[PDB]
Amino acid sequence: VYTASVTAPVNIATLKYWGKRDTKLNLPTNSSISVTLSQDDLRTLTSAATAPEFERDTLWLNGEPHSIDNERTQNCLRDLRQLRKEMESKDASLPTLSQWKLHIVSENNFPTAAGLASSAAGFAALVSAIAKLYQLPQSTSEISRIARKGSGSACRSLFGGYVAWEMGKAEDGHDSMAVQIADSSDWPQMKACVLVVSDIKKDVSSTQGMQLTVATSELFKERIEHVVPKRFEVMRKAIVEKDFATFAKETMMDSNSFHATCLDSFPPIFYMNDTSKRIISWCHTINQFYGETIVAYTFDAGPNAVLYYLAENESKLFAFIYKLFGSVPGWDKKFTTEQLEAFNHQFESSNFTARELDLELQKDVARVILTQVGSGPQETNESLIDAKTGL
Amino acid sequence: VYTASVTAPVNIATLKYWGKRDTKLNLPTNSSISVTLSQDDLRTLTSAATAPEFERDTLWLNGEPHSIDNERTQNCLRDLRQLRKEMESKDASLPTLSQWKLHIVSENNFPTAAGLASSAAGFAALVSAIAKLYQLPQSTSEISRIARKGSGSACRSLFGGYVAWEMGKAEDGHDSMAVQIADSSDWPQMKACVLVVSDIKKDVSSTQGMQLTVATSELFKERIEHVVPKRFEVMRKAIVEKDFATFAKETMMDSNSFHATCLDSFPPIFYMNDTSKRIISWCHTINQFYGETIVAYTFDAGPNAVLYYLAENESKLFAFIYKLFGSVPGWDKKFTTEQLEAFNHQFESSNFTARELDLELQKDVARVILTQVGSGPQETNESLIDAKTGL
Repeated sequence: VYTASVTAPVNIATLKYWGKRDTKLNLPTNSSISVTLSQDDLRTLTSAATAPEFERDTLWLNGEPHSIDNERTQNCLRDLRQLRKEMESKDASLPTLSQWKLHIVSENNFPTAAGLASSAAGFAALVSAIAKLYQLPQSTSEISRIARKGSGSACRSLFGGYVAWEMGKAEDGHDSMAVQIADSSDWPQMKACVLVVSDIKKDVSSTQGMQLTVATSELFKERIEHVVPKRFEVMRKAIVEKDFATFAKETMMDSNSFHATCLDSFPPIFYMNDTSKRIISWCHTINQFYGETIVAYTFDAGPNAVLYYLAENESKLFAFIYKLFGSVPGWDKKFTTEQLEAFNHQFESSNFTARELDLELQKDVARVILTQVGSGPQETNESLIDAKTGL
Repeated sequence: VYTASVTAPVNIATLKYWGKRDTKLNLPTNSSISVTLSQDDLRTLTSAATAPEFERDTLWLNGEPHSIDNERTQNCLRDLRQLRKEMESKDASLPTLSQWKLHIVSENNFPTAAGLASSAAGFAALVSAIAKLYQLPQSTSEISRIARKGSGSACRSLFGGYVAWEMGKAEDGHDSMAVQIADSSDWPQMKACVLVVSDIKKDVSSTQGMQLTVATSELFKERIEHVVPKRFEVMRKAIVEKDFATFAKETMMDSNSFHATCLDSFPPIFYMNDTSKRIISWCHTINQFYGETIVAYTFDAGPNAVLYYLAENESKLFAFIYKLFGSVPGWDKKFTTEQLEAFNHQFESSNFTARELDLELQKDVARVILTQVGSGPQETNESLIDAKTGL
């Protein structure tokens, strides 16, 4: 009974992936860049086990088989098994892992309401657990291609730090893979604050939504042909140079560009709501107050706001943010009562007069998720499977 | 004491004017198309008087002079006076109207909260009253150029029915003028329903807003170069052919395109709110229910919704609209208690199950303005000036 467990992180895109040019190979219309979030805060734990003939690939909450609990993945698994076969077919001293069925047990701690690509994360973790179990030799980038075909943006979750999903120029997509722009150590100070907005209406899924934008948004043409390719270079540069001002401006403009193409689809696609829009308003108010860009917002396919900032400006940012959402839960995790009061005091003792605090905004915000840039998939000794049987 | 009075209408654009390529001559980045609304419902009444030396161009609520109660207009007035001079300089039998100062009295009945280009309307009426007073010979289209320099889209208010503002290819803008695509008689059945949404926040003015979009929206480039020129032809065609389905789809898509470029500006510009978005949602719900396009929404620089529909489908549309906003004022003007009940009954007796009525939507809607396509500037015997003195 061979086993392997891993923890994988979620990532929030700053240069958005939205639209596929090939739905079979999961090839995108443009490249995307994302920031990997710490697994000390958010993570998926996936244990994979395989042994002499217990049978037929299974999942577990204690039950369910493998086919449509995906079903596009069995193909990716066979891809992995084939790579493992390539191996043993070069050494009879190695077990026939590739011929045995898999036992998979996964779980995460992602707060329900939050967005967080739970599927992308799940697929990356699954692909990592398996790549470990089979002790595959190929690079993470080559392996990411399998995560891509499996569930697209999951490919970016195989790296820590700042990750790019290069769109690729080939029809077979051997060059559409994830590549690391810089690891978390090349820019440790990046922090993130997720504001979970009470999504009081059901939004269009990313899957259907993006296909509708590809098929109907005329402005979308300009986004993939001119806007993204250009922003990709500017953002990658901003990152290698640790230039927050540029990183932030490009991140806010691309969030708005993505939603703009949503609005330009037909029927129009709305993800942000009046709360989302008020949060954006305050961000600009906050940067204007300090005379410099200390915060950057970005929105995915929903109303939740992700605010990126540098650790050094945390107190300057939270003087507003905590004053605006001091009642929402999620703060007492990273801050003590005293630290939080320090925030209140900094606001109270500031010469801020530009606008009045909105005490209502807080009622449409359910949670605050504080975290920061982090590393990639991490093998662990923790496990959800009995090394003896297979839980 | 020579006098002349006119009534001019407002118009709602279906192909949006947003962005100037020349701020001095008021030349646009793209052409625009609008539908002129009946003056039996909405109108501006402007009386112009001029006589032997009473002095210095004035306005009146009983007071104010002329310069910055505009001030870009004195230049347009001199343009008119010059054309009038061209005249008399060909006949000494004609009075020296062009040398005497003007007395202007204007007023309208546009409900406060509603959007309705109150300035565009006002300038068109002023330009008409004056063109009448001077009994100018030039075509309405040539005269519209003066309305354009005066206040841009005001040029489209000089025609009734379906009006185009051709962008022009000349730097002096002698070809950037208003042209009628079809008069109200070429398609009498077009009706409009304005839903005044409680604008509970102050929005960016059209002036500043569009300059910000021109200067910062990258998707805006695709809108003026490819999107509008193409939609202009398709919409003009739809109109000459009385093709509502195409007219409606193009009108909804261009409303969304315009706002999409607003969202793509930086900082982002938000005009529509969650109410605007819910109204749009119901429109699609309503067209889907009937299997055909019976309603088209469009939004200007604010959250108010303009719903275009054909008279023949009024009962089919209002079965929903009146059921959704039966408490809002504005209905008892065009409908009797019985007619309104007929609407309720049609909904109640329909097999509509797709969604549940939203009884909350109504609280964010302040008024309903019912009207229809109408004619252009109309000279009248009504007047706000004493033909003897000059009120």
